[PDB]
Amino acid sequence: YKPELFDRDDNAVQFAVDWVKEHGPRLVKTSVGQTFVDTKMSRLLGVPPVMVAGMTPTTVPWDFVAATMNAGYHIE
Amino acid sequence: QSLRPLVLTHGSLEFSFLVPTSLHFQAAQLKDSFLATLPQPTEELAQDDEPSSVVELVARYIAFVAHEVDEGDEDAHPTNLEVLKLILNEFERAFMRGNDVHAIAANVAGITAKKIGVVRAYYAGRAAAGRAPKPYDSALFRAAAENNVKIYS
Amino acid sequence: QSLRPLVLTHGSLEFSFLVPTSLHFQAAQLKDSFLATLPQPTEELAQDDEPSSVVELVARYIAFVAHEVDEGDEDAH
Amino acid sequence: QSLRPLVLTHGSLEFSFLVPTSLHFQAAQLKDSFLATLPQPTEELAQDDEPSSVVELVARYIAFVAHEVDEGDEDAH
Repeated sequence: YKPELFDRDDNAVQFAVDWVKEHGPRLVKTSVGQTFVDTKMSRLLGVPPVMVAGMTPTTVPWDFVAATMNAGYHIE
Repeated sequence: QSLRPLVLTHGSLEFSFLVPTSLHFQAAQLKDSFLATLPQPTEELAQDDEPSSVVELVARYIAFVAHEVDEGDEDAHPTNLEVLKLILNEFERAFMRGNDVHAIAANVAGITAKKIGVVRAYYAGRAAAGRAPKPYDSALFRAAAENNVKIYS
Repeated sequence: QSLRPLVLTHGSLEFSFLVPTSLHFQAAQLKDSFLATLPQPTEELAQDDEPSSVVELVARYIAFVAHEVDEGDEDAH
Repeated sequence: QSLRPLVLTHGSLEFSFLVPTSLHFQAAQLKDSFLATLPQPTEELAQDDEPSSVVELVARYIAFVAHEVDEGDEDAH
């Protein structure tokens, strides 16, 4: 509102975010030179932003889940 | 030096003031009939169209005075002006901190009406003491003229 | 010049006065204990042996002072 | 000479004081917030931890002032 055109002090101006900016996909490499897509998801989890979702019949067996995790991926 | 303590009391909130000895009773008069302007004090912060904080005690007072400066009573011309200049000083001093009235008024009671109340009370004593606005731009227009922001109308 | 506003208030009637700066607190004293001389203010004009108008505010005040001039207190001659 | 009457009022007891003109408002300030220090006045002589006589009006006042001399406020040394 009005007070933001006249605000004297520091950090008085705020900038409406850009989703492409703020939430844009990226790339990054490790000290051991892996390459991750840089998203909120992958950073949170610590692994690729591609994930195998929980699915009763097929995603139940402890094998397939452990295997998909050994593959360094997020499964449920 | 020539100093006389003045208090502004309402419910839970009061303010301390330091008047010249000469001007202490002129400011006592306003303080007096001004606390009559105020209704029956709530010890809470909710009575509508009445002070929530201490920033409103000064604001509501500044305007109370500026009404009798510009309008009516000609018996006390110089005294009104002195009373004004002091409150406007104590205000820009403590409450405003060299920032604009808006961004400071923007920080009072959640009631939208009251925040405007503070602003009109200041530009009431600002004009009734003849003080022009000083040519500052805002953090916005600084960073605007410095091409950090790209303002449009 | 050396001027200090003084009010005389009772119920619906008040009076405006312009004192020398020096003499403003001497007249504040009288005004003060004089409004204690007055009873509980009626917002009407009927309380017997008490002010009806503003001509009586001054009249009742003038006598209140003249009592302490001529009689008693020698500290403030 | 440079003299200004000062009163100390509580219930049935009051005291008369003669101040230099310059120092009359410094002593008005103490007198004022000091009578706020005092509770709701009894017109008798019994309220516990509160003045019975006029020797206590001055006594309780002298200490009220000496607290703000020695401690705190440096504006009015």
